[PDB]
Amino acid sequence: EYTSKEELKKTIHAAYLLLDGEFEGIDDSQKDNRVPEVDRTPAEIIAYQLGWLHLVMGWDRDELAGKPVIMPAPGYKWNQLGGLYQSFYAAYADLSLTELRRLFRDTERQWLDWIDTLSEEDLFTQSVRKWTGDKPNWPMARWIHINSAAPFKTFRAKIRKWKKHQRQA
Repeated sequence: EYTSKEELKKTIHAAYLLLDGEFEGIDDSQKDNRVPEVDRTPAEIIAYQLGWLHLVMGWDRDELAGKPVIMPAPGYKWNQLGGLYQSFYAAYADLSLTELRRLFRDTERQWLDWIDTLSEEDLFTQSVRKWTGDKPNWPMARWIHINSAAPFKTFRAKIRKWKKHQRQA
């Protein structure tokens, strides 16, 4: 849980910067290189974030604009996450690693900008939005956490492990 919008933004941005910082020294040519120890490539690691950040911002933007929201995505049910992730990877597969990092930087800024428009009540009380559902402990802030602060930390571990196994067992 978070104490405030301020702490939420701080935590997200710190984790973003540590994640992106790991990509320094990874060559564009290495973006699709897979090692058995890590389930994702460097390209997939960023494309995964792009996919979820845009999806979640989309839910909120669409709901407020009067576009009914289908979650998680129009052609993917919650039981089809595997396919959803592949659609993320496919959508960004053409971008260089450098281009991916620039898109991720702009997208994380969009994310913080969107959060800045939310009141503390919007963030931390349930049933303000329809898309967050009505379950206790799942207000906007939780959905935001599990799609930014949390995966930015998890996927930082992933890219660090990928880098390790470029050099050693």
